[PDB]
Amino acid sequence: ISPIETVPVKLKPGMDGPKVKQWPLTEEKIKALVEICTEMEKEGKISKIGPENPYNTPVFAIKKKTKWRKLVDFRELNKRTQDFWEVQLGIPHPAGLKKKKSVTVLDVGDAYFSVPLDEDFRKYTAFTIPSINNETPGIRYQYNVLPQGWKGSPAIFQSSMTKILEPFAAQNPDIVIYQYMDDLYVGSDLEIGQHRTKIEELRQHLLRWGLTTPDKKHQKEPPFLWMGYELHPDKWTVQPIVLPEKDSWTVNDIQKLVGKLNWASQIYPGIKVRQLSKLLRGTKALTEVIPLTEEAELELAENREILKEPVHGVYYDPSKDLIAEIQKQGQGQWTYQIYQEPFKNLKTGKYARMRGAHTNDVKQLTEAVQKITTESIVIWGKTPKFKLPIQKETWETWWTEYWQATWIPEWEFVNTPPLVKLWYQLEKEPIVGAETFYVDGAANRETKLGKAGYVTNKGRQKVVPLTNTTNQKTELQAIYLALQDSGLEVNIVTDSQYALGIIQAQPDKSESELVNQIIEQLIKKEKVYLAWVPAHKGIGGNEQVDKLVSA
Amino acid sequence: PIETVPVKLKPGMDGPKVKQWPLTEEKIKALVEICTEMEKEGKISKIGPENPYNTPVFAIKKSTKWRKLVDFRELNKRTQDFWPHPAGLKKKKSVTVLDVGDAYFSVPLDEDFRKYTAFTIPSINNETPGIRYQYNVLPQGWKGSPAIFQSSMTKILEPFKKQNPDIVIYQYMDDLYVGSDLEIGQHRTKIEELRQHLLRWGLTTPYELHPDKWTVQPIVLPEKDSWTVNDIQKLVGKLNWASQIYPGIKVRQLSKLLRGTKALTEVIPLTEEAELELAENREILKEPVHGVYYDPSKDLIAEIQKQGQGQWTYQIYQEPFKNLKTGKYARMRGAHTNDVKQLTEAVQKITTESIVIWGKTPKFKLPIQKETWETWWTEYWQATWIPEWEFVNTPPLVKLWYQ
Ligand SMILES: C=CC(=O)Nc1cc(Oc2ccccc2OCCn2ccc(=O)[nH]c2=O)c(C)c2cc(C#N)ccc12
Repeated sequence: ISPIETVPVKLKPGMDGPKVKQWPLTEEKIKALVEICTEMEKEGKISKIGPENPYNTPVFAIKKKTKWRKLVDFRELNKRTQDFWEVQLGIPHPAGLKKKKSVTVLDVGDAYFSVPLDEDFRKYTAFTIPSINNETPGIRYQYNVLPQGWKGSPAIFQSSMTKILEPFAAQNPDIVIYQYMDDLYVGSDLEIGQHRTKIEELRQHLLRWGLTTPDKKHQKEPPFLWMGYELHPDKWTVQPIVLPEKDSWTVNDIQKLVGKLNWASQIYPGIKVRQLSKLLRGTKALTEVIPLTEEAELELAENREILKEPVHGVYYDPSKDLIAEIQKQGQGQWTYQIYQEPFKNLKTGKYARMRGAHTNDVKQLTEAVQKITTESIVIWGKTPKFKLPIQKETWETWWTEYWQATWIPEWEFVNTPPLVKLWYQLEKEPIVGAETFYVDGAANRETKLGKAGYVTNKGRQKVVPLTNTTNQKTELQAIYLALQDSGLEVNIVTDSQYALGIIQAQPDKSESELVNQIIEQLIKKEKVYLAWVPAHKGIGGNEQVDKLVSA
Repeated sequence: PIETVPVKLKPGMDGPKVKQWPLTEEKIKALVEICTEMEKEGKISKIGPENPYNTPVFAIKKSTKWRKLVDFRELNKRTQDFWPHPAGLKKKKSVTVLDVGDAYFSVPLDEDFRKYTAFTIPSINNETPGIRYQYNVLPQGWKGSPAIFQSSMTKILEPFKKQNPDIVIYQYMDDLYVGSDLEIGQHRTKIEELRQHLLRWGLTTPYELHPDKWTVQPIVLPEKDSWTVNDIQKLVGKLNWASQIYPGIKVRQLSKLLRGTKALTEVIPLTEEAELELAENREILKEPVHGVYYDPSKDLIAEIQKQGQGQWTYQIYQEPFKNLKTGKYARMRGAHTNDVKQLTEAVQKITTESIVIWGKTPKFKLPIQKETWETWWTEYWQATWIPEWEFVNTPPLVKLWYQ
């Protein structure tokens, strides 16, 4: 049976076929292998070969607790076979499908065994059925079709199925045919009767090419449980998420937990996973017990509250607009919904990455819009309209003053607190009448001891001692000291490019508590101007604090 | 043209396997039309799953018709070298760039090498497997196409070069660079003569520069009627920054004016010694640097800074603080511009100048988020080549110094 063209297959350059010896088997397994192999030989899937085939691959027989299954271990051959065009790794997302009036699942029976294998390659699939106690030579076989477990079977089967479907699809443009592994998914808007007729036509075509489909009425009806999804006629959702309850948690338990939460976040709005991944920050052995943080406990509890209610998503309509909304979830965490109709979400999602030690709400919002843009291009092939809780003044000021280039989509402001805002803004010019603090900090790089001090133009000077610190942290601590001992308006002069860079970025959240305290001080201020001078240049003001903090 | 040039890869190197980027339905449809017509013309052919190689493709505009752009950067990295750049091209008064890539579609590609040109038209939402092709002819954007076509190009250009000995012609990838010192009308007339000469010999050619005005920008210092303490601090910081490049800069007399602990807004009169020192420092910055020289073995690096109000500074160097070139790019707003458009145009201009001066593209350090650039860089890309790039994540605390 070779109406299907074979795909030319080569071994990796410089490699020969596998010669793995056959493990001895029990008499019952040998009997099962003999009967199965005679049935396959009648069907043309395998052929007995002469004695001059030097290659061999181990064979096995098992029955998972009635039917017997033959299994072949192609690990060596797979190591020795060429690479293929990568079979589809990413599955479609259910929110990208268009609602169909009639829908059908066709499971292809014995898919791989229905496609012929390249002739010149068949010799490398040789295997041996062992004789009883090695009295006589075992039986030598080789495959004529795509073996189950071989490296090239999925890609070659998919290609062959595509070429087989091309004519039928050409004669039926009103029928949508998807292929995935050994499954076909057929959809149409025709009448249910003539839809069944078209399904029967496709079944007869595939059968003419040697591919069997569900002979009776097809065993699979809605809802379809597929890859952790429930696919209903008018909606889709995820299969039920079950979060474990444990006294102690290992790295593995937390990894699977954040995995299930990630999986739920695509339709359940409000899922948070930041504190638990913070528990995974150590990244050590999978059996190491990790103690849960209070924030992780609260996070998991809120997630349990969210997963208590059932949620579902709808399918896509190309004639309606695509809309995305973003809401702030708290400390650096964001949630979003993508929909076409007000309360019918296509899907949901989250964004909680800092991608840096410090950031602000506007930057994170822009990054979330970026992620939604990429996901929308992937799933629907277009970018959505954005409804965002930020005003044009805030965002325009930010992206205008931002040193880095950014792409701002078209969006309408939706007044739904909490709104995204600039908690503070540094001054662009020095402040008249405000006290000028010259600040400096230093630390002994061996003893880790240090100090932070200031000298002002009013004649005020101060030094505060510090233990277990570094020079950069003493620079930040000096800025903080100036903020603490100043009025509502203050000019600050520093020689640290590190601290200057941290403050100029204008963050409103940080991983270090010192920068958080500086942020609170800045929010409580009215006007703050920060200036920089090169160190050890005798500028004046800076030299006094340098000599003061060095002494 | 039956005889194909045998092409190899560098020893111990396999073909490219680069991820295809997701595209909108518009670009996918455009690529399907383009690739269907190219397939009817025998330029590309469909391939089976025994081909594991891949090269990304994109759709651009360059006109209202869509154009196909192939990112052969990886294949170019992995392709064998083939058996020059004139230094006088940058001295010419006018240089015009002509697209001669269509000619490459007249030459067949080595049959054993075609599998390495494989590319994929992606599907939306991974619903169907992508449409996979390979090239049967020399493709545009591959470094082997101008090398294999080089003899034919020399043969076609030989008469025109004979008539015009003082006109410089340098080829880079799909582009011909034609430079002359003639008047602009004479120059454009010669360009049209070359165009018609190429056309009547079957070389279809469906942007003129002036490198005579290019230069390394000098460091500029402020001029003020009244200086504050903050202003003098800025000036001393900038002069201290420039002292790494220029040796003779002095700040002693200028910093002397700030002795004490003064308020930032206090007005400070420029004394005689500080004003003469600032003037001397202005004269020092008029000269170019001493020992900066180009190394053909080292990579070219281009840095860009966003200056606001549509202004972007850039530096091309090979070693830090050894700027081979510096420049400032500007664009009239018109309420139709944005950061990504200006940055893309800047990258293309910098790359063009780099090709004219040194004959290769630089490595870009782009002040943008990776995914944003990867999302929108094709919307304004008009060139046929693609340079290497990375993404800086630290703000330049020197934006004001190059400003
Ligand atoms: C992410 C990909 C995805 O979910 N692919 C799938 C698509 C599909 O049907 C369609 C076939 C052609 C065009 C659109 C289709 O569905 C549109 C939406 N839809 C879904 C269900 C339903 O009853 N009615 C309805 O309109 C079916 C029957 C699938 C069955 C399995 C199983 N097992 C797995 C995946 C399937």
